[PDB]
Parts: sequence; C-alpha cells; structure tokens
Amino acid sequence: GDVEKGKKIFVQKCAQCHTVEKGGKHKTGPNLHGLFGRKTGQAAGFEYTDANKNKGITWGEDTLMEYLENPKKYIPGTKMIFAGIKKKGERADLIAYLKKATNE
Ligand code: HEC
Repeated sequence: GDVEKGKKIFVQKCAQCHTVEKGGKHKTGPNLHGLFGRKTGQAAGFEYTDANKNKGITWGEDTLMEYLENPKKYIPGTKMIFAGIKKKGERADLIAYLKKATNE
C-alpha cells in the first residue's frame, strides 16, 4: 500500500483516538506502537475491554484488513467507536502506514 495516503487516512479517521510513536500517550484509544506481531490488548497501561483483551488474535496485515472493515463485527463488545473503512484500497494504504509508523 501507499504510506503517504495511509498517513492521511490515519489523521482523518484514527489520530483523534490513537498515537503511533514510541512512548506516545494513550488517548481515548491505546498508543499503537509495536502492534504488528502482538496479540490483542497488550499496550502497557491501557484499560481494554475484556472483549479486546480476550479476542486473542495476532495483529498483522490479514487481521487488520478484517478488523478495520467493521471493528464491532470482529470484536463484539469493543469500546472502539468506529464504523469501519469499507474500501479495500483505503484499508491497505492505512495498514502500510501503520506498519511503518508503529515500528519507527
Ligand atoms: C475513538 C473514537 C477511536 C477511533 C476513531 C478509533 N479507535 Fe481504535 N480503539 C479505540 C479504543 C477505545 C480501543 C480499545 C478498544 C477496547 O475494546 O478496549 C481501540 C482499539 C484499537 C486497536 C486494537 C489495539 C490492541 O489490540 O492493542 C487497533 C489496532 C485500533 N484501535 C486501530 C484503529 C485504527 C487504525 C483507527 C482508524 C481507522 C481507529 N482505531 C479508530 C478508539 C478508537
């Protein structure tokens, strides 16, 4: 995917609730640094729902593609209030940006 387009999507749809930088603050949602290859619910010091904590999948391109299409369908009971990104291209670009930004 396109990292620059993904950053624009992230700022538009995600950044109000999430930081990506190493040591970045929790906001409404957890800091996302180090997400790739990590199980659900593992950001230190964030109070996850039992639903997010117990989902038990590993974050990566495949699981983010499914989650971000419809978060509540993938993790029923999640307190992430976000309807989803319908378009495959937009999700792919956003995920390309997250793979770069959350590993810097
Ligand atoms: C605030 C209104 C949110 C918006 C907009 C987005 N996210 Fe979110 N997210 C938020 C909360 C409160 C939580 C915790 C959910 C819970 O039930 O405890 C989350 C969770 C995520 C996760 C999972 C993190 C993990 O398992 O460690 C991811 C990967 C995530 N959120 C990504 C994400 C993206 C990419 C967004 C823009 C499309 C986005 N979120 C919007 C709050 C909010």
